[PDB]
Amino acid sequence: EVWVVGMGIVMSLIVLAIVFGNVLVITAIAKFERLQTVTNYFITSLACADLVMGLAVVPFGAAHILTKTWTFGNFWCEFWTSIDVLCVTASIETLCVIAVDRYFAITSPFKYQSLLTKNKARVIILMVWIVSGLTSFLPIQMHWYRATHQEAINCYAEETCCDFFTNQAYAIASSIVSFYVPLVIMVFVYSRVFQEAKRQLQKIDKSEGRFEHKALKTLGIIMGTFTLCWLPFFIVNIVHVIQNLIRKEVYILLNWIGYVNSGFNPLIYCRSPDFRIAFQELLC
Ligand SMILES: CN[C@@H]1CCc2c(ccc(O)c2O)[C@H]1O
Repeated sequence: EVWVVGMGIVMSLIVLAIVFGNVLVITAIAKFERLQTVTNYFITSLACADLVMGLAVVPFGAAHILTKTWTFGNFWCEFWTSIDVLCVTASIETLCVIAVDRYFAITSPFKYQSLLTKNKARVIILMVWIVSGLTSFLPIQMHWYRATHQEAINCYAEETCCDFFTNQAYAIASSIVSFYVPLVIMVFVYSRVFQEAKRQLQKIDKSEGRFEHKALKTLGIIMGTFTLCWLPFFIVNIVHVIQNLIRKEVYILLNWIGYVNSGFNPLIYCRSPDFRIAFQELLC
């Protein structure tokens, strides 16, 4: 039987990867004064969200999957669900804020210096987490998301069962707040940035005539590891409520595909040469 020892190894490796990467990024930004920049506060917020997710959400879900029972109390089921939703929405919204910051950096270069002051770059982060917590903790803990049918009531009345059942309203509102609004903004921002880059290369070629792969590669790496990781989940999240069409195993698998996005963020964003120097100093 390889379906007990085997899936544990993969889950443990995911936990180790997430924890190691996020801890390294956080300590590199904290220890070195050169890396302290307005752009790097969004990165440290994202790293904090990913580290919390890797420490809390993944291990208990892994234990639940491997054991098929919930030994802990009934309070901890709702606490764990609330933490899961909070971390996911905070991470995605920080990803949106980073793209908006880059839009403001390239599109308007003269007014960028005054706009993103270090003092005003903290209110944005404090608002992101508050908005994340107003949709994660408050609706779940007040018991406003609860479903109404025999399976849901039986699940809620048992102390060893912890499965996600939700209404139509909460599912739709949660998906809209967490995914689609932060997606349209990123699409618009990155399209405009690509346009500006193309114009710049056109000017260079027209000027130094005698003597778009990079932009496409960078935008593909940024926007193909996010849509592919999170888009499949937020469609079944609506479908399984509108209509038996979606089975539970597919839902759980598509949920767990979106968790590994936390382990890839340091590769995508913490790739500058200064980060490489800082990582070299810390480890070796
Ligand atoms: C238990 N897993 C949850 C279920 C629903 C949900 C998640 C993440 C973000 C949301 O906006 C959600 O509505 C998932 O992490």
